[PDB]
Amino acid sequence: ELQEKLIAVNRVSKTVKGGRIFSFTALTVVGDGNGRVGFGYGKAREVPAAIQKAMEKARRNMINVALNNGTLQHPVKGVHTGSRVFMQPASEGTGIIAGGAMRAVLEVAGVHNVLAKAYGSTNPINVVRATIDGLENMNSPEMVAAKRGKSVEEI
RNA sequence: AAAUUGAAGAGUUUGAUCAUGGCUCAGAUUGAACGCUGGCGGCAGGCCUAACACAUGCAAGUCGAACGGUAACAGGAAGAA
Repeated sequence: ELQEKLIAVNRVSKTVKGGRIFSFTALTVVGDGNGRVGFGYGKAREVPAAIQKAMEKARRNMINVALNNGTLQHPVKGVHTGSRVFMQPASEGTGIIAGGAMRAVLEVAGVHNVLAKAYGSTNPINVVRATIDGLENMNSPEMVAAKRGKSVEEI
C-alpha cells in the first residue's frame, strides 16, 4: 500500500580489546502518499538487517498532517538540534524543490509542491526530525475556526 | 483581461558521534583569451593594454540672386579671313 524511501546509511564503530566492531545505521521514511509519515532509524551488524529494523520502527511511530491539495497550509519553520528548516507552500507545478533528506520526507508525505530550504546543519537524521517537527505543528483553517470559535471568510 | 509562479545541496577534522568552523565543488554570466575541431545562414559585436609614437589618402564647406571681376573652358558677336 504505502511508499518507503531509504535516505542514509552510515557505518558506525565501537572500539574493543580486539579492535573495531563496525555496525550500520540506516534511516528510512514511510508514508501513505497522503499526509501520514513515520521515520525509523535501525542499527545492525549487516546492512539489510538494519534497513529492516528501520522500516519496522517507521511504520509504528507515524503521524498525521493536514495538507491542502497536495501542498502545505501555510509557511512553516522547524528545528531540531543544528538543523533549521523553512518550508513554504507553492503553486501547482513547482514540484518538490528541496534538499537531500527533506526531499524524501515530503515525497512520501504526499506533498507535491513546496519551496523548502535547510539552514544550519544538514545532518540527515536531524533534518528529518526538523521537517516532521515542522509538518506536525502546522495547522489547518478548520482547526483554527475551532480554537477561536469562528468559521469566517478566513475560511 | 494580463503586467512576475519564488528559495535543493554535496565533499573534506573523528576509532565513531553531535556541534562549531574554514577550504572545495555542482549554476548563471563575459568586449573574453588559449587548446582541439569546424558545413550554411540570420541578427548583433569586435585595442579592456601605451591619453605611446605615427608614413599615406580621405573626415567642412558652400554661396555669382552681396561685390570688383576674368584664369580657365563653353558658346556667341564684331572681325582677321
